Amino acid sequence: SRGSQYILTATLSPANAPNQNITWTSSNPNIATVSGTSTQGTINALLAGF
Amino acid sequence: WYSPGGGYSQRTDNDTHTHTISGSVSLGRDDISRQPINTLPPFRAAHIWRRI
Amino acid sequence: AGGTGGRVFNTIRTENVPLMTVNGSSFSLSSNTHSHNMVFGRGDASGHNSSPN
Repeated sequence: SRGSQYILTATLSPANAPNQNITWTSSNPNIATVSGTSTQGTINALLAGF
Repeated sequence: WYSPGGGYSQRTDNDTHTHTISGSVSLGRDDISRQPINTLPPFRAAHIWRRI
Repeated sequence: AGGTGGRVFNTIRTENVPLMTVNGSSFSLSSNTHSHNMVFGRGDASGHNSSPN
């Protein structure tokens, strides 16, 4: 929704990986953006889009 | 309130607050989430320890 | 070779940068509209747009 950003996560197939990290990307970054490796935090900016 | 002066009556039921009221709040955050331990880049790294 | 060595890259050292992602947590606090007391008197002069008390 506008402003609100449902926090997501990226669980890997295994429990843990050696030096595992996530280079989170967000297509259409104006609509929303994500950060971190496990958590996403898709904070939205625009009021409409995918 | 619009500060309207009554023709005959007086609006004595409306007043402007001066200071905030402190109240007791409920519980909040419990604790922090998981954190990483050790360095993955250094795992399985070869170390030289042979003496002279 | 050398007679003395050290462990820096591969050793049990300390110090690190804590990084992680956590879902948003919201704390609910209720502020009662009452219990704020009263100030001043009957108008007189009263502030416009003031909450009625």
